[PDB]
Amino acid sequence: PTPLLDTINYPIHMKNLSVKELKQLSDELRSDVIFNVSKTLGSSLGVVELTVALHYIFNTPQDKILWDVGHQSYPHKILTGRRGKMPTMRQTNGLSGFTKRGESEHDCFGTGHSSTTISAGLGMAVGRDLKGKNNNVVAVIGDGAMTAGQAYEAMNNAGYLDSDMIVILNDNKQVSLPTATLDLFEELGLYYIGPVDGHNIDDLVAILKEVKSTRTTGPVLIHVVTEKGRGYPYAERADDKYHGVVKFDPATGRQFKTTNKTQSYTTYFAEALVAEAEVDKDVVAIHAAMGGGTGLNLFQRRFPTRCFDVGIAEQHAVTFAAGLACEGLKPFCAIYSSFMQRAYDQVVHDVDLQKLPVRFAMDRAGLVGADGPTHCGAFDVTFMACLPNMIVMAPSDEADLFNMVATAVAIDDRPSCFRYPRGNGIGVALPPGNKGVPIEIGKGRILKEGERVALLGYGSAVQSCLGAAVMLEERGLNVTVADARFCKPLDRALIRSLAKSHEVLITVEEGSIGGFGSHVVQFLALDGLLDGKLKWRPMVLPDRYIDHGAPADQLAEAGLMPSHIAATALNL
Amino acid sequence: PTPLLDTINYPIHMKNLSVKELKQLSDELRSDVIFNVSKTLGSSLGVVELTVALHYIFNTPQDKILWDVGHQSYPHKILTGRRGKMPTMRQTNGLSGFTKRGESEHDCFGTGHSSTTISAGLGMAVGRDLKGKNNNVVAVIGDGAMTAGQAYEAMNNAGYLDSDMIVILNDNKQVSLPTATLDGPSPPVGALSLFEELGLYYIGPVDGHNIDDLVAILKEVKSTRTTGPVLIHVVTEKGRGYPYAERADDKYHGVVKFDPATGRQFKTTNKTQSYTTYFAEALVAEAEVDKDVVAIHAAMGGGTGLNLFQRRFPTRCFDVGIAEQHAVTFAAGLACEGLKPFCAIYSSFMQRAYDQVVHDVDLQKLPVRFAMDRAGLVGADGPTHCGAFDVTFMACLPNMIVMAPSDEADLFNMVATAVAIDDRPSCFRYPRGNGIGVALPPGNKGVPIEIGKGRILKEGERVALLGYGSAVQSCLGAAVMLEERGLNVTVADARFCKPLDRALIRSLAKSHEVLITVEEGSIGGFGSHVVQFLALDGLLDGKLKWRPMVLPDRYIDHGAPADQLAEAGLMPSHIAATALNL
Repeated sequence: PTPLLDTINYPIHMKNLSVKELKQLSDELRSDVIFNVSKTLGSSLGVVELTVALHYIFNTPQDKILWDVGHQSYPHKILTGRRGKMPTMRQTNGLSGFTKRGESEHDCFGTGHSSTTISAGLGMAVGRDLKGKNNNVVAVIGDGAMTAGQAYEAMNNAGYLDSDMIVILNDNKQVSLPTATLDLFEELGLYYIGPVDGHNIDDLVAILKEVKSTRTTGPVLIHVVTEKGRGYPYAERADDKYHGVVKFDPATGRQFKTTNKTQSYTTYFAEALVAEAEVDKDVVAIHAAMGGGTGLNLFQRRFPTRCFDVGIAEQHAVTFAAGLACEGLKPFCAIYSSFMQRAYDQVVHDVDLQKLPVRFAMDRAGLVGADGPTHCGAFDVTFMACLPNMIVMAPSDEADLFNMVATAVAIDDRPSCFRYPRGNGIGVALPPGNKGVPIEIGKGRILKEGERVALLGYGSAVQSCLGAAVMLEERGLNVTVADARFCKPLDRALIRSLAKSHEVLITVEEGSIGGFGSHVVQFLALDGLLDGKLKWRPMVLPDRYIDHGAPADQLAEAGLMPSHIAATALNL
Repeated sequence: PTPLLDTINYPIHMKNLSVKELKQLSDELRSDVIFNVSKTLGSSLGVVELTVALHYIFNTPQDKILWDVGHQSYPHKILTGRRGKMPTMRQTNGLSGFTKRGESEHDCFGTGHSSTTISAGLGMAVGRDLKGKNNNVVAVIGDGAMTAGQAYEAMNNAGYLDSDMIVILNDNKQVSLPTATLDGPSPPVGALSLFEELGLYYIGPVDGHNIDDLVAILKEVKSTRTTGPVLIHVVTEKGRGYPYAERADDKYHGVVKFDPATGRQFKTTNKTQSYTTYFAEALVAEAEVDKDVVAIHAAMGGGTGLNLFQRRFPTRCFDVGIAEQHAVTFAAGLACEGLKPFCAIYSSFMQRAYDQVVHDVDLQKLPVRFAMDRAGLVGADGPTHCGAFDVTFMACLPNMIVMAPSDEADLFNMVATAVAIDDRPSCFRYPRGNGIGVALPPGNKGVPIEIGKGRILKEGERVALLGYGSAVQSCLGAAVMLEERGLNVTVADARFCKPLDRALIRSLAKSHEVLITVEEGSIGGFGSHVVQFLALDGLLDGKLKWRPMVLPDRYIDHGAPADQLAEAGLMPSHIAATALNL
């Protein structure tokens, strides 16, 4: 089916094609990408031709092709000797769902988060020039990634430093976020070439040949125009869906309706928020690029006058919420915890200094699994929690999430963060939450009795704690499990009470071991409860970035999953 | 001549003094500056006319005049009732040297970081529109603020949403906006200031000092009759109407004490050997012998000290403009290509690049060094500029080594290790302030240090004061007496916050009745790490009596670092009070 690609293990092999074969090769690549994604598309498909043209033209890994986000670089990987590893792309122990510098020499940059390619490529371009080297730099940034500030300033500087580099604007007219499986410029003083057919491969080859070496005059933006999902009609027709398509039949487009087959924390936040804004005209939702993936599609439909896609500009989303909140709105930045890091300062400075009524509904909090280390949102519990007046929450379920939403909208005290994972609300065997009644902010909830050992933890981590303590449920609840559904402030009182009465605690968070665990320990230290009588066992994400997997795999290896909490509890 | 503007008390009063009265107001402002100097600049002067025009045209605080960074808004504050509080601006318990929403109704936003005004004013514009309100929104943003991504994306979105709102692109010379904690920012290439693709109304460039024209422009754009977002490129000499400031907007950015009559200033403050100078000196020294070394700064070249570095190693110096995100990911790209890029940047501004550190650098463990100036309390630039968070936010980032040199020697050693340690990133956090100038490499300030390994600086086994940088100086100063008291209370240069000296922590932890940690950071940083390490070293009963003596989890208003530190209870006196509490 793919005779060209069968003889392509690398960009050299592609160059052994003729330009004419590249159209054939791209169809093959798209059919490979289709198949790769068929298991459970649009960005990579939309990028095939330019990937092909770039690897036909450019001499990676000598030349540097940087893929903003790297989600569209499936053909790039395929064409860089990772074709047969596409099957395990993003899978645990497999390749990344992005270009990953550690994965491939052809991966110039370790992307996931967007808009970095320009800056990275600028870095490379300068860094080459500094070393007196002379290889190309190419970035491929999506139009979505171009909306980001770091893209734009990077271009400002790229076009200020005037180095060899070829930005490609891959305009399929899609804001496409960072994720690893499931997702002119006049004043920049940059050459601008396009828009062009981002699927006329031979033309992209021709352009790329003729632009990459203009470089003595400085950088070029090659605006190409793609079709997201290109060469998969269904993906072309429904790029938003198909971009992160589930298991689909390449024959029919028909896919597994995971979204509907579940109910996500996105959905819950979305439902809670679309519910909230009905009764609250100050409520305004803001997503950076993620009306879909923070679930706000219905919100955007229902409250279009209160919905703000900033594109992939989390900083924007947050400081725009700061501005909304400054005008006495109740702006809610829907965003992932991984992307909240982009807005970090905007939280700190733009919001929290003035203790603004910015709520943050924080998806993908902790380990996102598949989206790997670029997208593991394990750090918000740390970084948000060091910000004065950033209240931080983690709902155990949609009820708590709503309550949390409902408090933050109602509490103009200061901003509130609500962190909840990529996934769906599991609350069957494990105790979930209330029903939709605003709780006391900062006040945890014991969900299991016990005074020997207390498993302070929240959201995904409380599911783990409760899961760990399941047997303790059945055994007179020796091990308490507290919904430490407030990371900021902590339930200092509950902490104090458990920590003064328990031989030990376990803290658990789907976060790095600088977050909640460190807060609990901080608070205990402040309470002087960190005597040798007291112990505390932080069972969390380690201080190592977490390569793509299942969250369960990663959490298991991190040792916060029920088994590992239980192993801690056996160590206790 | 105070009188005229002295009898002026409200925006209405200012409006009452219009044509052939603006000049008198300017003279009064100059006189006020002189009076402020006698007992006890550059953008504020450069922005007088725009501020005047904006307050003349716009009915703040009903209308919203936002000031990107907020530093240039001295006339704004002056003209919004804080004229007699300019004397106490940036002073402890006084007003912010930036617009601060909690300071004034007229401060529509709380700035000090750059590039926020657009996003903020967009938020205000939307928020108005959503509330069915109809007040003007205007932001004044410098071009230097404009170079930032957050500016640019916000404008991208501003022009996407097409709400009524106004951006006054300030700074024709394109000179970096005057950051209260940064210094000679003039070699910055921040000149984004054009917006066709932003779909924003664009007007100007206009004389940003022709006030009556600014008023005229402002009337005809920032009426409620104007739909959608407008950029008013004004053209504003930084230092305008102060010749010396106009001549040296780099210096008069943030001029020291000076005589209005003569421009003569106390270069003295800057004549101190700063941590900027040490980093700069170390780095300019390092890059001589290291061609992988590339310094990067986000428009802070003066106050990261890199003016000499840019001079000596222009081929390795990268002002990215006010684009810390850019600096860090660009350093990630340099670092990817096997450089040893060093993002010189302030800890407050490093927060901008936070993700870029996390994602762009640390996930690939890139050789991005960070020379984090303004670490901890910067003092008088207050909560918008206190870099007390790096010790927290960086320290949760896998493989982000974090240091704090106790002096230039340690800073060099630190620099010299991170350059050598090109398998990972390293942050070096040192305050706004001064230390000791060491000899160049001829005197071998390239002392080798073991990264991650603290240094006991004072003996003691009763109490151990783990601290670094400003906080070690506090610990050692706390332990001044302890020293004269048979050295009961050790002080450890906890000069590594990541990794900690787990071994030393452990060894002090298990031997001392008590610890103190001390950091010129929030009580989420070093202290939280120590206690996290003690937690994990419950193997060795890290369950000592620990005292985190640090910046509270409260944003700190502009003051002296020492005032703020004292109030934060990390200063020597407070550590000693802690030591008595131990």
